[PDB]
Amino acid sequence: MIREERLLKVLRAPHVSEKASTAMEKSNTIVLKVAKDATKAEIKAAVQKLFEVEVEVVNTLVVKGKVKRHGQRIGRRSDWKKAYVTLKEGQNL
Amino acid sequence: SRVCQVTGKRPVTGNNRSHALNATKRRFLPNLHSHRFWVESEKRFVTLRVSAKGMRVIDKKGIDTVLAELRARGEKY
Amino acid sequence: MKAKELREKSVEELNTELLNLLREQFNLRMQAASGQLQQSHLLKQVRRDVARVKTLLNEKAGA
Amino acid sequence: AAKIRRDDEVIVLTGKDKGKRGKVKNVLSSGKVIVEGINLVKKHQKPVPALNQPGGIVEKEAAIQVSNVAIFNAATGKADRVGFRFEDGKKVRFFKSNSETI
Amino acid sequence: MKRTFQPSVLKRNRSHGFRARMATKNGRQVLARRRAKGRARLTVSK
RNA sequence: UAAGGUGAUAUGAACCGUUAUAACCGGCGAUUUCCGAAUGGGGAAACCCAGUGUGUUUCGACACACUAUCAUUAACUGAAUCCAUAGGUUAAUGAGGCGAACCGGGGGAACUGAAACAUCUAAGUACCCCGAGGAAAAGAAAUCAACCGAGAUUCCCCCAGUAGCGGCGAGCGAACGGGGAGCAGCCCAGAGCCUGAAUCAGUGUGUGUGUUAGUGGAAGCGUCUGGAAAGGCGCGCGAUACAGGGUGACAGCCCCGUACACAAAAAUGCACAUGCUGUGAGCUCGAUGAGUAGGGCGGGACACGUGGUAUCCUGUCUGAAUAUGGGGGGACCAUCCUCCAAGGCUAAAUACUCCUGACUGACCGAUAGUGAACCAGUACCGUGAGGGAAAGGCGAAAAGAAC
RNA sequence: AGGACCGAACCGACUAAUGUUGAAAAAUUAGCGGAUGACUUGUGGCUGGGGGUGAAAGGCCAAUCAAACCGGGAGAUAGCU
RNA sequence: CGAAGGUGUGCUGUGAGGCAUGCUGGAGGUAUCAGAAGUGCGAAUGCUGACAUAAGUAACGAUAAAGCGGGUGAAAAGCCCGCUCGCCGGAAGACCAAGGGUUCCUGUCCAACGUUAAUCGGGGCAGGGUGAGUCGACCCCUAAGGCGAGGCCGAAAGGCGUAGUCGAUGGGAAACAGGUUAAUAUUCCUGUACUUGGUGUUACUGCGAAGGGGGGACGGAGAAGGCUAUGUUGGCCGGGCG
RNA sequence: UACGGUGCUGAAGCAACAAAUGCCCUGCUUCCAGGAAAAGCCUCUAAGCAUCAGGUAACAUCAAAUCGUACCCCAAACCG
Repeated sequence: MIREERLLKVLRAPHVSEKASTAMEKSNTIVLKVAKDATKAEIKAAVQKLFEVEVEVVNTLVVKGKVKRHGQRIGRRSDWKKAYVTLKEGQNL
Repeated sequence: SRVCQVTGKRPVTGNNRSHALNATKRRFLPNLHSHRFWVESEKRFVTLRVSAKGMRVIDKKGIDTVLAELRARGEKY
Repeated sequence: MKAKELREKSVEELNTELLNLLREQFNLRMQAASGQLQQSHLLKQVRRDVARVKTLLNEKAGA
Repeated sequence: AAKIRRDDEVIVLTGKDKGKRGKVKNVLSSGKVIVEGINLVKKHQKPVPALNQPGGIVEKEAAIQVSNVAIFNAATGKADRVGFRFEDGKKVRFFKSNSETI
Repeated sequence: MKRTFQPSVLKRNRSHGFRARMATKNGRQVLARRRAKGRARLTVSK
């Protein structure tokens, strides 16, 4: 099993957008920003054990950071990971 | 490399001088030969890359003393 | 809270360890990033408090 | 330690307020102090479309230097320099010139 | 017209990359001069 | 140490703290992802893939640790072959890589000069490579000197641009001897007597001092100009403190400091003292470094270019005497003097500055000084090695311009 | 069948004109040669500086070639300007 | 009660120069007599910055080509919508690899960038967006070639190379149709599938290799035959009768 | 019908002919210039293990991780 100390550090934020919103209200999937080194077994286990719901399957993409600039000083943001967590028929959150 | 295993003779450097004294670099090489030495105390042939005066010093000092020197300074035979 | 954590057993710092991570830390990351959580200093003090529990836990366990 | 500090009453030695007494509001790690009613600047700031919009010319206090003030003795009624003595293991400030602990 | 720089990442790295500078004496001296000059990117890796 | 803080651009929000578990400074700890010698295998650096063992009250998956090569040592195994060696496996210890200069060694140019050029020069320089230390190297006479003597090595000033070497051209260029810096001698080749006897090395402890935070630290007011006073004028005070910096113009007395006097729970450097371990004093007698010295041939180093050329080093061929002996004393011989090679260790004077602190400059002040006063080895250029900028200053205070 | 014939893609580059401070540090337009072969092309690899490679021109080796580029000796030397 | 500096005027010395003073400036300057020099620039096809000149001149980058109405706007030849016109159509369409790296999509701004204007943009700012057992990589295997324990060799650095280990551009398991987003889709959703391993049960049972064999396993050209993609025509179905 | 579209419903859905440079075809014929390797795959056993382990078949169940995925790609996004 995955230890609970690992399993708390994985989920990072709920992702709020309109693709996320239509995924919730149309296909049971909650979209959430996860740890960059988090595997699909860790995300599945962490939503099973931290929101106490039943997860059908996880799909993970990794989002690349945008090169912004302040003034005349550039900088890339930071890569993050986004997990499309497809729940079962019985869920709320 | 061309090093005598007994006396430790490297190749050294020098000059070809000519009759007009034109200096050119050269190497003096040792007279290295690979000879197979019978040791009676071990009843074996230990083959070494000796000079042709490493064989003089083996003829004088004996092969056992020489092998004790090579084993002493970590030269593997 | 530095002597207070210093005077428990290893099992009890594992309990308040898992409760610093569980109850405090995760619920404040989720609460912070969902528009709630006016009080942002809690994130800092929880994080440093987990540092204390892991410090005393390393000092208590063995060397 | 620091001679002029937070809740303390000072008089001003140089410039625009020379001889004006007042209480130290706060003390900034630039080596400056904000003393109430003293170094009044007439800022005028824009009514930002966020939280409340004052507009107008707001008259603030500015930071004067620490060396431009000295704490008011009130037993002599003049400016006075500060020293540090030890009393019962406490490093206390004391007025020079009458040697009184503050 | 076909210019000289026809890029390929795999040849960029196999040729001038870090594991290929470190692979020999003289490339390690290259990295030593780039570190000593003090250089933001040593090799061309990414 | 502390009444204020949560590093900067950079304000905010949310808070922490005010007599002590805010913050800041120091000692010792803890954590210390991944790459990189990178070391479990691989690789296009910061990634991919494992094996082995221990443990995991959902042990259908996790967590931790170990696993590189080489050298040395030991154990267990182990061929052709009988014994045995090679080899194999495991364990213990060490190494590996980076770094600016200084140092020793292995290799080693050419442009240039000679008004051409080849000997020569440049120059054993540049560069490449190996190795080591806080210094290295050298070093305790087979050394000079000269019939008197000196007494290891290293560095400095003379000697002396001298004697000499030199297509006797261009150039190269000593020693003896003198004055100083510093000064230190020892051990093995070997037995007996005798033992821990000085000696250092490794550690404990105690003392002294220094480093890493700090503490206290004198003495001024009035008036005029002025936006502002430290300035002018008038009268006072400090000084083992008038080094310096800031403060609204130029301050000994406003602030930080300076002189001066103190301070360490802890970790440390140095110096004494002392405990233990290792180590060996001292006496008598003996020995006193062989393919070596020397030689022939080739080359190199010596200021010395083979010359009449001593001396040292050795690639090659040889080859003694061994204290009634041998080396040197500038071809060489004799006489005389001096020294003991073929084993090794050794402080100081000496060379250097990646780096830290304090101080100083008839050094620079933004086209100067570092390439770089400013988020500069950056932007940018180049496949790459590499090349490589420009760009400081509102105000005393943002009071940086409400309407 | 064919280093066969005609001819697109594909490889090339014979002529002319334009362009020549270009649209382009070698091209465009109109014609032109090869087009199953000693062809052409993609991806990777190997050869290196008195060296490579060369159906040979002193050609090519990163718009550089009778000896590449970078750094150093190095402020070479310059009886010349 | 106003320094240096800057800019005028007046006086003065044989000259380089000096002195006084108005205005700007806003904080430093320095006699005399000595001392030291990065001590004086018009030239070096000098170096750096600035600014002229030609000159409001050539040009504005394929001779595929535009015209009108309406909208937005401060402003429309260029943006958006519509109707016409022209151009490509073995490409000037569509999908990728390499390479790039957010240029994608939406809202918003017009300073600079766009050889003009710009409300527009691959520009500025903010937000969003890349979903895999089956596609590709990783992975298993190897070619050329690299590296290479030991090893042979070499003044040192290092050369070569055995075992091995890497190295695709090659060999190796498996998913298709339809729908959907402003922006992803063989990845999401709907339907229908397939592949390879682990574990467990049951029935039968000889399994077992860095070893043997097969297979993988592979040339140029040519020739037909059988098909399909695809297309054309008829039938059918819906619509039209201009 | 925020006129952008959004839902609902939805007929026929066949045949003949032509036909590839794609597929059978890694075939067939022929020609000299004589045309990769290794693994997966199938088999054979050796040492060993032999009423165990393993193999085969059926069924059930679990797993299939990680990284790429936008967009241009004969081009205003790559090299110039």
